[PDB]
Amino acid sequence: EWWKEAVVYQIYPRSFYDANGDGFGDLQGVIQKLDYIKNLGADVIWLSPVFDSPQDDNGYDISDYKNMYEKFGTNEDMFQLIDEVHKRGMKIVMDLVVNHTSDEHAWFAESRKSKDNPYRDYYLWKDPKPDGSEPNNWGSIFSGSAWTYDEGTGQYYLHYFSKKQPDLNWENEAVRREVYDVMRFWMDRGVDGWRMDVIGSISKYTDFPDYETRSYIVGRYHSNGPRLHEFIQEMNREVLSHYDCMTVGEANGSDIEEAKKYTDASRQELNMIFTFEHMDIDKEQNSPNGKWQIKPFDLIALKKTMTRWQTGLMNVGWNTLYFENHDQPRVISRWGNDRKLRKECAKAFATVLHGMKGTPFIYQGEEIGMVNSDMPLEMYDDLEIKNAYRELVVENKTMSEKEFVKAVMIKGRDHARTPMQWDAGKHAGFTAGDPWIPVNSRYQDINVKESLEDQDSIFFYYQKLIQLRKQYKIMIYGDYQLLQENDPQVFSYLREYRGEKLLVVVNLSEEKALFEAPPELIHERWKVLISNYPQRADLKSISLKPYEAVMGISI
Ligand SMILES: O=C[C@H](O)[C@@H](O)[C@H](O)[C@H](O)CO
Repeated sequence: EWWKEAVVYQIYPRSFYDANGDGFGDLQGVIQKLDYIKNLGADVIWLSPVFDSPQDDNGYDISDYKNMYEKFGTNEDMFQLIDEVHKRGMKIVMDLVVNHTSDEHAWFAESRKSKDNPYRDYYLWKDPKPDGSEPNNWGSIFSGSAWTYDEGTGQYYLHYFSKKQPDLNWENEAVRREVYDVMRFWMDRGVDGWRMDVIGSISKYTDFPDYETRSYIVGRYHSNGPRLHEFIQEMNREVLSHYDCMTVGEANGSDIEEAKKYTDASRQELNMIFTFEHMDIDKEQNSPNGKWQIKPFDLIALKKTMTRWQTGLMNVGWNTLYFENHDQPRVISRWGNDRKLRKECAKAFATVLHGMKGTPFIYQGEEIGMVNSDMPLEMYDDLEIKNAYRELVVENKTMSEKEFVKAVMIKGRDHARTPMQWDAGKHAGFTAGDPWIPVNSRYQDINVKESLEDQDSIFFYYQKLIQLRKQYKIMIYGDYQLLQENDPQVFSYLREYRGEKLLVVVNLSEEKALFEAPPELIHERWKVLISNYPQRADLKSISLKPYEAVMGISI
């Protein structure tokens, strides 16, 4: 159960470090930066997908599960990355993307040829409706229909995501055996675990029922299918149980109840899952514009959501802790202050997250306070944006252009994909060539070199938070309790374990705030473990400065 005590660093390798000088982040670049990650303190790295792919969705549309995409390097580089990680006492978690493949996968190239092709059923084909339209009104997460017509066989194929990401048919035993062969291949060669991409979708309602009704709908059939957990349970039986490993599911559509199904140790499925519920706090529940129909940051909602998850898996299953990844913007730009108070705010949000129960995940650049980009709309790369622009702005007109741009500047996935900022030199030292996407214009004041020089840096604050987690077992095994829950500025909570208490008090606003400990904690004595300002250790009453974070342990 080393995975309970781990801190995971997520690398998006095409934007981490270009060792070879082609403007593209590569595996040798990752190897060169292992020392830096270890120095931060993470003991597990999860690497976004580096398998062969036409890059329609930047790695998540795989055309070969057993070879690297050329621009990352070869398999000899990957096996070397694996050995270099293990050498440093670290673990490596690869991204398992098996809800769908690339339409350029060998399997799909055969499958599309005819109905009588051996691979036809590796994927999900349906006849049109009598009037020629799609088998149902299901939409793609990336806009338009979830169904694409093949003139050659007169049938549609299913894709929850891009037209170039046909969904696999998990009902087919051949397809599952194929996936397990892929997992076995890599785990035999030292991969310590998997992050499972949209694992919540692998089971379909095989009757493909319409939604009630404007034109295409994404909803409850797109996840949590009737055989989801059956399949995962088989995966565990056939594979995960043969190795000392770690598993984290990207559980799209997951609520607390579903989380227990995934994570309850007794069910022998997965160790932990990512949820979206705390990420969904700043969108309207059901608008045709989805994630792009944005709501202001609501602290109460954040507290309510995260707390439900802390208490829900408090004594059963296990939580993941994250605010950033390659699918999310920079949390400080999204929900806080990324200018004058950038460091305080980054530290605030870190403290809130790291003081909780579960496994923390640090997204590359989170640890130095990277921010959202001011790049123009035409400079974004993500297919999700271009597709949404076309649907929401051009065709349906459910968002003005100005409104669509505001939304992308807050929530566009590309805010997480501009290259990692290493120093203040050309392309922030990411590359000696021309980067695949431009570096954020603020890199000169926000980078690793300046961070490692400044003792007041966000980097050292993260380093210290990781150190404290290894030193104080209460941070890993304590329970959780929300305090002052109605406070519109302060997020405070308590952890308790074996007679010891850990009090976390974080002001997530730009104004002064007042924390007053509940009556029953008034006569506790505290040792301050960390704070983003200079700090008596007298915590019965704290006048909190803008974005001030305090973590204290009872003595
Ligand atoms: O909007 C977020 C994305 O839909 C993401 O969660 C998918 O996992 C990705 O495209 C890989 O398939």
